[PDB]
Amino acid sequence: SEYRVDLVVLSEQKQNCRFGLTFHNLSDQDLNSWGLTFAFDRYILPDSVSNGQLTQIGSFCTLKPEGIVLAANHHYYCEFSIGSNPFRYYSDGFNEAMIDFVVDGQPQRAQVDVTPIVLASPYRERSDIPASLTHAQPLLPKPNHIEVSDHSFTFDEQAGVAIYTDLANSAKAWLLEELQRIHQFTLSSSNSGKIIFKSNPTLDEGAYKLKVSEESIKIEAGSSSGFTHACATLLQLLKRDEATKTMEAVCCSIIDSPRFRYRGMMLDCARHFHSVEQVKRLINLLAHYKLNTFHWHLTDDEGWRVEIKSLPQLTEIGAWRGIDETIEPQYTHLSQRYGGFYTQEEIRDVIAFAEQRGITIIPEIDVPGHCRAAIKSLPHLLIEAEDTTEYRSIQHYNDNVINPALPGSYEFIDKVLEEIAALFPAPYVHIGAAEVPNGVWSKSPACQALMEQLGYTDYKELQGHFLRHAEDKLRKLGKRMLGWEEAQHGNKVSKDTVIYSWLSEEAALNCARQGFDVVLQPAQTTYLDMTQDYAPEEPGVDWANPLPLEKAYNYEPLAEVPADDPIRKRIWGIQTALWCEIINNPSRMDYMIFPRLTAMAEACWTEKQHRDWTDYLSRLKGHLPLLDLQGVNYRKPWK
Repeated sequence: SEYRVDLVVLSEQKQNCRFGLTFHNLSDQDLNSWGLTFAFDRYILPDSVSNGQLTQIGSFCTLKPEGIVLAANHHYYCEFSIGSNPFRYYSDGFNEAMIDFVVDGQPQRAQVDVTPIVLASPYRERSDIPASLTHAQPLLPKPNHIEVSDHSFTFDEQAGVAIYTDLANSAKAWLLEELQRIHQFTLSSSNSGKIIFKSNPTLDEGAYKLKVSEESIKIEAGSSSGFTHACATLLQLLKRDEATKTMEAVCCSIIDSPRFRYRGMMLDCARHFHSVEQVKRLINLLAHYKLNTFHWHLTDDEGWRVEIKSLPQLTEIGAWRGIDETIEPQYTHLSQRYGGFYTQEEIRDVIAFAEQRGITIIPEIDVPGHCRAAIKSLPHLLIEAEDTTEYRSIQHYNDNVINPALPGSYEFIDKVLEEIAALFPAPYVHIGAAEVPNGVWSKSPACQALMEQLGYTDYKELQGHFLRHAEDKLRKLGKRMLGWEEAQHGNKVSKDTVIYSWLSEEAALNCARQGFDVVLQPAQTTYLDMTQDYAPEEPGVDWANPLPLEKAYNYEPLAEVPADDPIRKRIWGIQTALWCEIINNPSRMDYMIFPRLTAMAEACWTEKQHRDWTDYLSRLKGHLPLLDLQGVNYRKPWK
């Protein structure tokens, strides 16, 4: 509280915002050779800074004042501008701030209090959730066919679990595990049990049958995944009485199968590191809503989270950022050394944990862009001293793109991919393949040489060169390559590369028609980092737009496509993603993920005909006490 910085919006016009920064020395003694540092997500226009010199590396901004001295009880004021529509949220302000100064002959540092930004144009409107009845069967996702009867089945801890297929072993263990964890309710193996797992080979992958009778529960499935799905439904269907030590399930016949094969969630671990325990906790939660894929975003500009034993610098340098680290801090934790990584022993532990819930893990290694952390960890391999090329990434980096003319770039990727491929049993690896900043490599001697050797005229074609290498390496390693939206354009990758389409549904279907299998993860409606309401106090970002629960539920993928259309074979399925630029703890993560995850699950699992916003809300209301028992800090829809 000695130091405070106030940010105020001064003017908002077409694609321009001007700000007033006022720094207050509230200490009793002067500041000499002082400098201000803060975290800001927007590109500050350098020609707009009015009283100082501002440097910006990603989110990390340092403002050097004009004068060497600011007196005690005095204020320093500086203006800047950005290219932006009006700020709507307080999170659009500075996340954190600090100062550096010299007391006598020694350098010092102090945290600065960041006042919430004074917004000019917050939203007046608010998303409204209607009052809702509690549905008796609070099932998310809603099964594609369920029929109910008046009678119900009551059973105690000695009902016994009978299993007549080795296919149901995994799912059975998980059911018993969760019943213990959540409800403290212990079930045991019994050849003569009332709860029965039975094989039915006529049922397709993921499909199951759940019949509850007055004195038994019978589960039927053709696959291990089907049995898990049935167990997820069962966990939601059960009601426990506290006065007794019993469980109840309404009599019903459930016949159910997944609408899409791929049903995914992606967690950004590069921007902020989340613990193994947090990842495990989330993975288990994903299985409750019958998702089958966890996409682990392990690498980006702001962190490298996966141990590569042959290149230990990637974790030793690249898993940490800070003032005293090589990599500058980003977003939060400006004052300390921030970071973390997953060891390969831990990663194997998470893989096996995921496997027990039917979750496949897909790893992502980002090239050629989004590679700042790698580059700073391996300057000897990855930097070209001679290259003077001036570029800027969409995330305000000028030094974060891999060089396809350096042999060390190929050494690095080959070693990383070898160790990732060996470590991750899923036959897939995601490579990023985001479009590089325009102009990149254009003044690189090594690239200019490679361009003449290759016979290319445009430096953008070097992305394909590097990416075709990565695809072939992965092929020899037994893996199919996955990439983001922009990989499809130019000739960069084969038609074997699975494209994760974020742009739009029509662009995705356009990609399918070119021969690529595609995953649907549109930014307009699947990005859980988006704010959940128009209130300025809501945490999140809104660059795509706000994503209130209703907009999330309205997402009906392939609604206009006919059922007999052959393009449906190109559609692997759907993913929802949590980017973590401003999400650095479990509590916030839960708040942003839930409840919208349940709407995303229903989009991947349930057919549009059984989808209904009113019905969904009743089922969600009935589901909330189960999330309460688990201590999930979801955003309360009824306030």
